[PDB]
Amino acid sequence: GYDRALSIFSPDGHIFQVEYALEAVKRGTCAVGVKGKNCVVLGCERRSTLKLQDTRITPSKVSKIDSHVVLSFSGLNADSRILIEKARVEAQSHRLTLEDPVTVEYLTRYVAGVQQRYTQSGGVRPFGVSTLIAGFDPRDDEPKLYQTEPSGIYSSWSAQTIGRNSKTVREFLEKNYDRKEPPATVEECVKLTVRSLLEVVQTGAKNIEITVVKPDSDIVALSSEEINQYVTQIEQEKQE
Amino acid sequence: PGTGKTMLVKAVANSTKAAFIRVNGSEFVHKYLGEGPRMVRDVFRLARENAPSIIFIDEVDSIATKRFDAQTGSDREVQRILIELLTQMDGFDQSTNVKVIMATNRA
Amino acid sequence: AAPYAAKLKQTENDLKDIEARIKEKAGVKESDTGLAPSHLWDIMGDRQRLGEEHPLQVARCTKIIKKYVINLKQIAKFVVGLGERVSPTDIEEGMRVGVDRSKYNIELPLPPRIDPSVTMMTVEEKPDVTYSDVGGCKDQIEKLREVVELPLLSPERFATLGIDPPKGILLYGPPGTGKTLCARAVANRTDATFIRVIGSELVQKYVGEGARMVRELFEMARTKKACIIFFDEIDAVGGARFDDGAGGDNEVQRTMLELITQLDGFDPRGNIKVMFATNRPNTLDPALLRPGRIDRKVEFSLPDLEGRANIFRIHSKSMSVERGIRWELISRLCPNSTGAELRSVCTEAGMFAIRARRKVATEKDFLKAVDKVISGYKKF
Amino acid sequence: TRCKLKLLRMERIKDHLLLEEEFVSNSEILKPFEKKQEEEKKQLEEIRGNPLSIGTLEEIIDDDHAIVTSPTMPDYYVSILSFVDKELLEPGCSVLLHHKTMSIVGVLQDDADPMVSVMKMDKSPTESYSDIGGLESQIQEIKESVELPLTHPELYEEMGIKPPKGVILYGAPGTGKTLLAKAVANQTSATFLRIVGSELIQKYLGDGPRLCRQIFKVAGENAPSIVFIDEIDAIGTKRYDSNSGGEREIQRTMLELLNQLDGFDDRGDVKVIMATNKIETLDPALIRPGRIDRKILFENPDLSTKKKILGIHTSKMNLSEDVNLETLVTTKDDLSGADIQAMCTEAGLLALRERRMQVTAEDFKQAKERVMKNKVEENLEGLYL
Amino acid sequence: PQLVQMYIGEGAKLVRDAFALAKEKAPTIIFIDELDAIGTKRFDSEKSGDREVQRTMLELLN
Amino acid sequence: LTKQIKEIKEVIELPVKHPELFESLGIAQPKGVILYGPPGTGKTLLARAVAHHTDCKFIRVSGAELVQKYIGEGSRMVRELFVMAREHAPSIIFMDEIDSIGSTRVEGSGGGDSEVQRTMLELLNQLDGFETSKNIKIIMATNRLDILDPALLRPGRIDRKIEFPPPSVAARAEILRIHSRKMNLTRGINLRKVAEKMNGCSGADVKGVCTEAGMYALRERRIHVTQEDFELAVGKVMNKNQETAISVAKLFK
Amino acid sequence: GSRRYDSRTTIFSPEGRLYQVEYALESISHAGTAIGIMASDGIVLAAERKVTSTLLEQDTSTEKLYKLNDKIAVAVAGLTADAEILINTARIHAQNYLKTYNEDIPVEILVRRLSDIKQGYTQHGGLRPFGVSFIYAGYDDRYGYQLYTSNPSGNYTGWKAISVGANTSAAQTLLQMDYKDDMKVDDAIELALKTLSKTTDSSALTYDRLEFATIRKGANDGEVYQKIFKPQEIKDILVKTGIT
Amino acid sequence: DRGVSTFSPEGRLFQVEYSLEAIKLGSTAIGIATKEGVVLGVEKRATSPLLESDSIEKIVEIDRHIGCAMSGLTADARSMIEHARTAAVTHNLYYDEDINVESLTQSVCDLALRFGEGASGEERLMSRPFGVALLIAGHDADDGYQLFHAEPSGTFYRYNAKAIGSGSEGAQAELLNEWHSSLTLKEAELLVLKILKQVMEEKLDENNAQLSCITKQDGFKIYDNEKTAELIKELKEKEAAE
Ligand SMILES: Nc1ncnc2c1ncn2[C@@H]1O[C@H](COP(=O)(O)OP(=O)(O)OP(=O)(O)O)[C@@H](O)[C@H]1O
Ligand SMILES: Nc1ncnc2c1ncn2[C@@H]1O[C@H](COP(=O)(O)OP(=O)(O)OP(=O)(O)O)[C@@H](O)[C@H]1O
Ligand SMILES: Nc1ncnc2c1ncn2[C@@H]1O[C@H](COP(=O)(O)OP(=O)(O)OP(=O)(O)O)[C@@H](O)[C@H]1O
Ligand SMILES: Nc1ncnc2c1ncn2[C@@H]1O[C@H](COP(=O)(O)OP(=O)(O)O)[C@@H](O)[C@H]1O
Ligand SMILES: [Mg+2]
Ligand SMILES: [Mg+2]
Ligand SMILES: [Mg+2]
Ligand SMILES: [Mg+2]
Repeated sequence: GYDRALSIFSPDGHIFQVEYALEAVKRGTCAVGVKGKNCVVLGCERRSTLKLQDTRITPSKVSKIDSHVVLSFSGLNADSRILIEKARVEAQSHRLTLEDPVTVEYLTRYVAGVQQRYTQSGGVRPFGVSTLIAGFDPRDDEPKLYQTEPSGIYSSWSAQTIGRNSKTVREFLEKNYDRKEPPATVEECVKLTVRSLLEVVQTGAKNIEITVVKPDSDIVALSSEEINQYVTQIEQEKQE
Repeated sequence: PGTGKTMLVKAVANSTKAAFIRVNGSEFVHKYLGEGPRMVRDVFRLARENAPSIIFIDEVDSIATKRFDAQTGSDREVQRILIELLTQMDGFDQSTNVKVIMATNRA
Repeated sequence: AAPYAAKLKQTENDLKDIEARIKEKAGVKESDTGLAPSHLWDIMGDRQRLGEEHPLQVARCTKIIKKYVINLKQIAKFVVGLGERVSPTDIEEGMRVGVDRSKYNIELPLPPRIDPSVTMMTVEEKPDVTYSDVGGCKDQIEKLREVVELPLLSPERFATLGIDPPKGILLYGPPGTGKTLCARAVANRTDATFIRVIGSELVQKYVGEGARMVRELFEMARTKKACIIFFDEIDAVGGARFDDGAGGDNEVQRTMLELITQLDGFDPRGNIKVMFATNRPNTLDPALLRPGRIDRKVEFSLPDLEGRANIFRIHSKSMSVERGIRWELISRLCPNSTGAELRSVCTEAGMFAIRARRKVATEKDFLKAVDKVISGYKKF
Repeated sequence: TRCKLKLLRMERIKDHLLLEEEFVSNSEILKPFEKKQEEEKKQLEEIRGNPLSIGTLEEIIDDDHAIVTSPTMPDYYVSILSFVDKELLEPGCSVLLHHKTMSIVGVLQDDADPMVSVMKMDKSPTESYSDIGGLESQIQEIKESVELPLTHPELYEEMGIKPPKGVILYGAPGTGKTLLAKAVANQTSATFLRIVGSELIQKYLGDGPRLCRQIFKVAGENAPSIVFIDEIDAIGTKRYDSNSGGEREIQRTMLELLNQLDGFDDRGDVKVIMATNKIETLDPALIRPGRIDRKILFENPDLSTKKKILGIHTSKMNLSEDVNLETLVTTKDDLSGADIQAMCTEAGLLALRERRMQVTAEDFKQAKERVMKNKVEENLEGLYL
Repeated sequence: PQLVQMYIGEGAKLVRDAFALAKEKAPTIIFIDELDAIGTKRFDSEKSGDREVQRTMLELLN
Repeated sequence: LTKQIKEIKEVIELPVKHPELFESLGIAQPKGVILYGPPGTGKTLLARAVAHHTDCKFIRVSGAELVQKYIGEGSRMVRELFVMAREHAPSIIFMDEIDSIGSTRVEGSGGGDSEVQRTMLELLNQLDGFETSKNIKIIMATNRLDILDPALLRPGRIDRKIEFPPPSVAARAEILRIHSRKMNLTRGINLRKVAEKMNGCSGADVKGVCTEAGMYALRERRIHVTQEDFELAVGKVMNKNQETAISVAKLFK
Repeated sequence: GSRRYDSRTTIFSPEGRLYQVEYALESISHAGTAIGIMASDGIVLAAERKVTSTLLEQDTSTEKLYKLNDKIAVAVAGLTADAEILINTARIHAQNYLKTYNEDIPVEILVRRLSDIKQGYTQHGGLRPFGVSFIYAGYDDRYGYQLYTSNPSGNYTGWKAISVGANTSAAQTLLQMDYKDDMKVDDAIELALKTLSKTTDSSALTYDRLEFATIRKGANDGEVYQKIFKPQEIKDILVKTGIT
Repeated sequence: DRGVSTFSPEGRLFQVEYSLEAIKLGSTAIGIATKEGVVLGVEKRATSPLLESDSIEKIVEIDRHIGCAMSGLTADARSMIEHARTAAVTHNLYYDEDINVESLTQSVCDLALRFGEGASGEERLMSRPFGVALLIAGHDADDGYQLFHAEPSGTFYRYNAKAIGSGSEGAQAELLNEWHSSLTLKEAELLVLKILKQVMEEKLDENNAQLSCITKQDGFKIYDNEKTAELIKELKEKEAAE
């Protein structure tokens, strides 16, 4: 149909290539962000069911853009490699010219700008990745959560999920989290993200990856034994 | 053609003293858009009646193709002739009629 | 376990024998229609049965030669004569005749052709629909009034302008536009007869039998005064040629041709309006579309926002609705689409309310029905 | 189990009792032959020499003559003599004519054709409701359109809404679509007509359109009804090509049914069940809602659905209580309900090769490997890139 | 093809009469119209009575 | 291969002979069966062989529906095919449609073959009785699973699938042995050698070896074979199979 | 669905899964088998040759194996034509990096950059994806011996052992079954030869049908020594493993 | 194609027709101009309570004396917004003069009044056809408060009140007569809320609607969610009396 054109504006008002991007986000891993008062917890699936895989050199889904800016993603791994690279360069650009450390909010916009640009320029596909960019603003200790979409726009939610079986996760996020009050403690906040991920992973120590990002360049990924500890405690409740 | 394939069978036709059934690919391909499957069955039956018989099919280069198009209605009969020929040949072993003889440009 | 297996085995035999026993029940009792006093009729009937004047073999005059040359339907020709006394002036080319089995003489002239009777079953008289409850405020609704009503009500103005009276309108629109609905409404209001012809039904063919029916029906119309002949679905048969195909066909060219020539050139008409229902003009042979057959064509235009609030209201009246319900808001959210799509939305809103166990449909119900229909059409 | 036994006991004393009653009751000595019967009888033999060559009544002229066409190309201007009222006869009726001299000796026909009998398949639905392991949510969409006006007319009447016309079943085979069709049929106990759409594809001249008309007549006569036009798409969007004589037929049949589905107005008392694989990637020929109303897409079975289906099957098996049910369904991706049905059948077959009469604890974990591998090959889903 | 009434049996013959009539009572200009239904340039050209109308067309001109 | 014989035995013979035993001991009844594997294995033969001993009426039913003209078109009388087979229990309908034909229509959904076939498949459960007992097995045969008519590909009612490999050297020894016994026995009993040394590719291949070895005795005007003849016969048959099949390729990779 | 759209990279399939990428898989698999086994004491690269003619000199062609630099070697499977652009760029890029930092290229870097051109051709430019898969065998001191694979799509995944091109599944079922976790370098050669003889038409696995190299950390004084074995040393070791 | 090289048989251009639909489906935005300020209201169309509504904004300060709300396509709108900001800033640098609203409407529309890939005595930077309208409100000294309806289609039209988006046909019908020039800034705010209340199915609160004004005095001033909320309360109150 109109899938062969981008320039052609379409009376449907909807260019099919754009629709098809969404199909692509769905297929990918589930990646979730839930934020406290002092933390972003990012719980994400990393598949590891692959036989004869040396896990050490296989890239973790989470990639440090900046020293305090992180990215998780759902959608095609190849296409996603371009966003990570543009975004890294721009990170260091920011410091080189403003001196100021990376404004996260600029960065959210910069990234979306690329998925937008390519919607207008024929002969350049719109990317079929949606991302989570999360960070902490210069001179600030309030957590910051953003999602980008392949529609070439951006938005902030109090907590959000993307990728396979996101429908299932969204019910959890409505009932156990609230915009009004995020779980004040870091600890509360991490335990709920583990329970959400369990709904679609259905038991895995390394299939669940938790990276907690705190203010002031504090990045630490939870220990496999500690992750295992969240699971067992939760699993006792399930039969009660 | 010019390698006298047909010519060989003209030779054998005299000497057999016995039936010779000389048919062409034209007969098999559609004549009512449905005639073709029936037409396969009749040559094999007719051979049994007047056995010994030499079954000779001159053209089959166009009846036998790897692929087909079922969107044309007329083509569907081409497809069906090919498949029934494979089936009948297995039920035609251990007969007085010689097992199907055919002539082609290529193998 | 095992002694209760054999309880199943017994059960099955029984059920089968009862079903055969139905035939025995029906019995041998024979009785036929003709109650109260039409079995006393049968007593008269007996002597007249033995009597002879029935049947008469039916044939058809093909030429009167001052005796008559009759042609029977088995196809066999005879020269015959008058029976008791059959006036010359009664027997005409095409007139049926009653002739005796084997003494072959005319008794009664019989009205021409048996084919009108067959086709008069299809014909339906002046359907009635009220123009006010006709949904939309469509422009189309108005141009129908010009074609049909105004030449019948006041033929004077048309003469004075020295235009030809409009007589042909071609209706086409997506399905659910209301082509059938508006034609029935203007049949009623103008107070003119109506002839239902359905062209999809034509199948009686002997190379040009379909052409006989069509000439007779159109001619029936001329005889009639203030009438409409509505040929329905002429998308195929008297619509598209099937010549295009490999082996092809032309029984449809016979039917098509006949209609074109009745329309084209001199030929009297008794205020015959020609209505043509095609789903698409594309399917319609271009021969018909281009002018000198049907005078006017209107492309149906899907109802305006004012017309879409208007159809919804018609439905909402039939419904039990909430007070202060925003008809206009529901309509705006809804696509610009047929009166049909809108009929469906009111149907599903009703049902979700019933399921939810409510007798009065909320605004909220119609927000749900809308979401349902958009998705449907799209996905396909 | 037990519930079924309780019923057997009653059913076998009902039949017995009836059968015995029947002798007397039908007659065997009762032999009505009193004045009213005797009249009918005497007359009927006299008037009717046989065989009797049927006609079709084309028109009446009021003078107790009619014009009929016999099967012979010559038609016959006949007397009406005896029996059937003049009023009762309306044009288009099929009629009995007497062979010596053609006269209207009655009617007993009503345009009886064998085609109507063939179609007529009210006969015992194999499904009762909720024998099926399907989900409450899918069946309670079909039920809402079809059942709910017949059982509770109060709500529809009060709202004032019209009763819906038709549904479309489409899936996904192995969602038990035709099972669903005969679940619905049982509950309504409506005259359940069935016709398959390929009988309306023929080279024979004009026969398709004739068949289409029959269907509307049949349903109306035997109303309330459900008309299963099964593989509606055979006539419609689905093909049989036009370089096979199809440049005549297929057009005429498609149009004809289309025209009668809208009609002068929707009947609103003939329910339809329209089967088709899906009309998502096929062309749509089922012409907009309001004549087909609610359209039903059956979900591909998720993990909770197949639990319910699975419970039926495990009942007969012995040594599947130790086997953990939950883990067999989870491990497999979400797939057809047909694939769980396939698995049960393979499972038993496989136990026999091991030599165990019914499944072993081991046999069930093994069963899953053979069925999953076969089915994933048959139907391959896009690989994540 | 319009003067073909019902069957192409009784009508193929009707047409042979129509040709005969039309030539006779000259001078005349016979206006024969649309030729498309009897044209049939195809190989599936009918050998039925449709051939007869068509042939008598060649005869008139010759 | 007898691998194969046990696998097919379970599936057809037991539910036909006694549905009542099968049903109870297992659960459900098996459906249609699809035989896949290369041409020239002798899949057809298997289908004939089961029908022989069971006493199923092997009705060979041509893929065509226009070869049937007797009571009308066999497309329109789909229903007559069902009704009559049911009466004619036990039966094997060998519905030969290889599905190599219609390369376009695999991925399509159009075509006359697709139309007729899908209604046919639906008819078996709407009329009923083949559901109750599968005394009439609808044996399909095809080269692969991936070339099927689109109606049969998707779920429906096909379930059992039997895979046939081209022979192994063990299986090859068996086929070769028994034809040689009937004919003239290989002297020095090096029919075992011939199978050990090489694999053919089909049991069709193997019957070709049988014919040729025997033709070599005919040229001498002898009526008995020896090992010397099989060693010539094998090299000729088998090598010819390779030179006709390789020519299609140019020089890619 | 019906109308398969794929003219350009930018134009999406309805499915959303670009058909040009799909066709790329077919192509990779067209070529014969190549196999990389990473061992704790070397990497072993062993493959059956594409070529098969004896007229054509199989011996001098190590079509599969080219070295890009002193530590890094790649095994190639797919489209020969397309492939030739990428092998050449990769060598120059490696030497560009050595210019800049005067250190050998890290294995991980070298793959990620090449993968990114492969994406580049779908992201922009009608230009077909260059449908080729390499198995990279490299060493760096960041992670030791490293093995990678690259998808035509333009993404990479590490592996303990992998197979590419034809009959990937069969070779894969065998490798995992008899896998020895530690893996000795001697062992890897034996294990590789066993897998190739079963997937290779000649079951005697002739030398002239074999390409072989071993990269060894088990080379004196703890260092990385790449050695391309010629057809004459393949033959000597064939008789050592006993398949012949 | 159906580009702009193709001239419609109609006398139109196909892309131009295609642009209108995107505005029709767009967000509902209302502006009513007085001679005491212009008040613009929008629906922020809140959809979930996990969505942060405050963050999201469809009323954006473009320049000191000008703000814009957007209706059409969300994608196009990025580019459109960046164009506008730039256009204003260039003139301020270049002549250091406050611009008219009129001058701004034109300049934004300058990129708009060309479509295609072909250019013949001009540059191209476009690669499509854009389909996004704005309400461009402001103040200039010369003609006071002005409201424009900037179109991606024909020449810009000045308006005294305008409503666009999906609530448009109703909203606009109400406006023709409810508009007057005698309104106060306080009368006018409540009138904007009133129309908004009717055409939005869900009930009116400050978490899904936001009000803003341009009065020269306070510049482009975004209303406090407290300031918005009270007037909603006031709205319900007068309707009870009424
Ligand atoms: N003006 C209207 N008001 C209300 N509903 C309407 C209107 N017009 C048509 N419909 C609805 O659309 C459906 C069909 O209307 P109608 O029978 O006149 O169709 P049509 O366009 O003539 O179609 P076909 O192509 O099937 O011949 C009905 O559900 C009817 O209520
Ligand atoms: N195992 C066998 N024993 C005896 N003869 C055999 C054997 N296998 C094949 N043949 C011979 O090969 C002939 C042809 O094989 P057949 O047509 O039965 O093959 P199939 O594998 O079922 O193929 P298709 O692809 O045609 O359906 C048989 O008629 C028979 O003479
Ligand atoms: N909603 C459903 N209703 C009924 N059975 C279902 C449902 N979903 C899944 N099934 C399962 O699928 C099994 C087989 O369905 P079956 O294959 O007869 O169905 P169909 O969709 O009518 O297709 P076809 O005629 O093409 O085989 C059922 O016995 C049942 O286990
Ligand atoms: N043995 C031969 N002696 C003479 N000419 C021959 C010989 N064999 C074949 N030809 C020539 O080959 C040509 C084709 O012979 P024909 O039987 O018609 O068959 P085809 O073209 O099908 O092979 C003739 O022109 C004939 O002269
Ligand atoms: Mg020749
Ligand atoms: Mg209509
Ligand atoms: Mg079914
Ligand atoms: Mg076979």
